[PDB]
Amino acid sequence: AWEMGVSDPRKIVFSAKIGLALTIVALLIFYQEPNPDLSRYSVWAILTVVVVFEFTIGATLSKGFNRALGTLSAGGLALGMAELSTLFGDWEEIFCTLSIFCIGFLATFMKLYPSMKAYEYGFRVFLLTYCYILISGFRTGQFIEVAISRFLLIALGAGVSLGVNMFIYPIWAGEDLHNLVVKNFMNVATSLEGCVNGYLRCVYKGYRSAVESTSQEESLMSFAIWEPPHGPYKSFNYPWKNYVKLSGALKHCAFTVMALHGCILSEIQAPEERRQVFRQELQRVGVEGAKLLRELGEKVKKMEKLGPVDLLFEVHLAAEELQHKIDKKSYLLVNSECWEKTYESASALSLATFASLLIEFVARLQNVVDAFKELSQKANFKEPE
Amino acid sequence: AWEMGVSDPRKIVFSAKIGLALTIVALLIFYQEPNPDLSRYSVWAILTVVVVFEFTIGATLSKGFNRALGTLSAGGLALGMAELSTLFGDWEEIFCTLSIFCIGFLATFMKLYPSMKAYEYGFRVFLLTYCYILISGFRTGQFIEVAISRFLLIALGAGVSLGVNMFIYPIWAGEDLHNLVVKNFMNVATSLEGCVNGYLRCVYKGYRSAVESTSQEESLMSFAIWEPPHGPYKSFNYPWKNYVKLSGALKHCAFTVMALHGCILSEIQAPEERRQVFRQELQRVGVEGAKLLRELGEKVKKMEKLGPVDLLFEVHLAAEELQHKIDKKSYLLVNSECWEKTYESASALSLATFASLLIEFVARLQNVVDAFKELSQKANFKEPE
Ligand SMILES: CCCCCCCCCCCCCCCCCCC(=O)O[C@H](COC(=O)CCCCCCCCCCCCCCCCC)COP(=O)(O)O[C@H]1[C@H](O)[C@@H](O)[C@@H](OP(=O)(O)O)[C@@H](O)[C@H]1O
Ligand SMILES: CCCCCCCCCCCCCCCC(=O)O
Ligand SMILES: CCCCCCCCCCCCCCCC(=O)O
Repeated sequence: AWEMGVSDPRKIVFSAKIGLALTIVALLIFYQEPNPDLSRYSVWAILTVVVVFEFTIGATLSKGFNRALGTLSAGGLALGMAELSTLFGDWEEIFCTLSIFCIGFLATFMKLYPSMKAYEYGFRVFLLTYCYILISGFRTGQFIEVAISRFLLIALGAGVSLGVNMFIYPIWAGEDLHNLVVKNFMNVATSLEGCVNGYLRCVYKGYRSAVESTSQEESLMSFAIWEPPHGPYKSFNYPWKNYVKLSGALKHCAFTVMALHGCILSEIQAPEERRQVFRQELQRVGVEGAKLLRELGEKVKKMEKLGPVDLLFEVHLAAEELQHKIDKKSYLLVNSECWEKTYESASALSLATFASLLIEFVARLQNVVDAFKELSQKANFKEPE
Repeated sequence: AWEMGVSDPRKIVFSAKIGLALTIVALLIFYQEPNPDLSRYSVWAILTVVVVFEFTIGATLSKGFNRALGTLSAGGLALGMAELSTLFGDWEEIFCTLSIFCIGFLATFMKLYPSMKAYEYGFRVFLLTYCYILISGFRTGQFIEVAISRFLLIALGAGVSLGVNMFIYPIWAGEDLHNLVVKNFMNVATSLEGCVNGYLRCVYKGYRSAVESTSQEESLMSFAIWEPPHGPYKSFNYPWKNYVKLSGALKHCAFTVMALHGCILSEIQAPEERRQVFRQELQRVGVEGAKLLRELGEKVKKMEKLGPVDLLFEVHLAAEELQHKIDKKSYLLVNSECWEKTYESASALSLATFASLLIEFVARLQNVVDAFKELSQKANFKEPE
């Protein structure tokens, strides 16, 4: 509560902004000219305020657009059907209930398509609007004024919500994707160091977050294309997709770290005295990889180009040293007596797996640098000092 | 559309059930005994059906409970504050709009906790009810008479929805958990066979679904605790948690299959002619593993206990034969000339990784059998024919 608000003060301004918009609309309702008609449906502007206030600008715009589409299409259909029903003078309510059944069937079937799972909020407003408009206009006609009057209040509430959200300490979604990339870049290096240290002893959140955030970064990329230029991101079509390409290149590397972590939890393990022979070569690779990943993260954070010096020299040298060391002592991994128990042989063979997975990670490192170079070319990154 | 319906005929009955409930409510609203007030709020009963109709019984029962909690607490608070406001006679609107501000702030702050992410639908009902009751009773008193009528309409709509859902071809969430476990059991075996065949060539959906459905198996289990006894599951407290334990035991095995699939996409790979030496031993393990997993899935499906014979004899024998074969021809994995380039050495060493991962999978198989035995003990499974 108090602790969570203290740690993140972004969540205490949003609640106050929502309260401020609600207070504004409440005052505008309470202090108004005594017009008898609207006081029976003036409660709609505050429900619109409650329903259309979202955390980010891009989400607000995109979901308001979808809700408006649904409302307007449902209203058009309801008006058309109500106009048509008059022909069947003897059976008007029968026709209305038969239209309600069919529309409810169709609207419920079309929302169960798996590819429309993220738009379930826009299929509810369609059915609500159709049913409300059809049932509320049956008596005494009055179909076309039970729509304009209740749509103008919705417009007013949406305008108030948009103004308050957009003109007072706004939160953007592109700066959230920009920060998420940097966080993943640091988590992966922490995980790698932890795994190597744990194996060499006499880790999970990092690669888990680096391998389980594809949908978060895609929702964030779908919210960031609605927002206008601001701050450092001065351009009409900012390439938000190259960030996702870099994230995928990094996740491909994180898979190997996940396999290395799985190596520790294995039922079959190698003796300690055999592990201790390769300590320094195994540790140097992890040190160099962590340094490279942190350097790439810092360069991404400040929007800077790569320098002239090669970044993969040291880790490649360490990997070649590791290969030479493995070649020199390969007689500890296999047994030559049987050349032409089983648990001991499996334990002896289980160390080559760890070494080969480390070498595979080092080999995979280069796609990330290629993707970073492409992204820094697409967006105008500053020349390094 | 039509293809989706023909593939899955369960989605054509849900859509007709919703339509039928809507039609019933519409008929009751269109053929009602003339009433002065009730006729102006009849529409409140046809939107409840839209809002509370869910795919499964338990979800409908868990979410209606929470929605009722939110609505009742909001109504109580609104009535209390309306009674309280009378003391400040000079400034009534100011007090009302200040309590609106405070309630909006607190309700927005309490829903941003990370542990209340799945209950966002109940924090909206609270604010909507509070604001509606406060704003609708300001003129002409009438605070305790605008609640009972609309809550009777809400109750009627919810009752119609519940009756239609529970008395016409219901869908249960425990038969969905029970089906999901069997599906994972078959997907994993298909993935394993595909991976082995692909590596020996001269796989993704299986382990992907077996490793990414933990939340589905927890949501279905939280829905299935509300449902009364029915069909084969005759008991007051059915052990739905042993299914989750078995699923986790299977996921621990699926991790190594994912690693084996990853070994195929590596940058460093071994020559084909050297792989071909171990073909039969590599294929026998996959065949036996697939057969065992399919046997376990079939026995889970029919709710039957394991027989007296040991199910892990053949796979253990195949693993031992593979280990002997590797021990006999170990000189193709290392190079002894250097005993005291790197690309070819890494390629040669990359095959021991595959063999060791296969042996680790065989080693991990036994916890799944332990979990199955425990589950078949906890629930009364039929003795084998
Ligand atoms: C012949 C014709 C030819 C064509 C010509 C053109 C003619 C077309 C004319 C078009 C005019 C049509 C306008 C018709 C007005 C009728 C609207 C009725 C309606 O919209 O229906 C009810 C109504 O309710 C009420 O009281 C009012 C509540 C307000 C609704 C606002 C919804 C959003 C509107 C669209 C988007 C706006 C923004 C657009 C951008 C604009 C920028 C300026 C909906 O309710 P709701 O959305 O608030 O839903 C609740 C639910 O009620 C809870 O219970 C919760 O439940 P839970 O999920 O459990 O938390 C949640 O679900 C929660 O969403
Ligand atoms: C806009 C006015 C109509 C609103 C209709 C949707 C209201 C959603 C609230 C659901 C409350 C469900 C309470 C269950 C009642 C019960 O049977 O005990
Ligand atoms: C937008 C409309 C939301 C639905 C709110 C309709 C009112 C239903 C809830 C009123 C229940 C009030 C009961 C309070 C009795 C008490 O606990 O003292």
